[PDB]
Amino acid sequence: LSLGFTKALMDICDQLEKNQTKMATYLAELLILNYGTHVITSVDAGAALV
Amino acid sequence: TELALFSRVNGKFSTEFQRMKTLQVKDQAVTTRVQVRNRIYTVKTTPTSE
Repeated sequence: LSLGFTKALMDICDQLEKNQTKMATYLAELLILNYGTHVITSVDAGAALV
Repeated sequence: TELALFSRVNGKFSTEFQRMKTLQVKDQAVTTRVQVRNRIYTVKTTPTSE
């Protein structure tokens, strides 16, 4: 995992550890906004024309 | 018209009318629309920025 993704996950873990589920969910939604829903494991480099 | 009386009194009367008319109408309407749109990159801020 990248540095930033790990850092965001650690922040969510710490917020959960502080027994504060309110900003935990906010931080998780921020994670979703910044990194989206899925992670791309395979692409196809190429080109197309119509 | 030709009128001869008594084989002595001659008369002729030739009348000609001639009309010529010409009309020409020529319309041209040329419309041209070119529309190019290039999108090269999509630049985004890193989620870990300050």
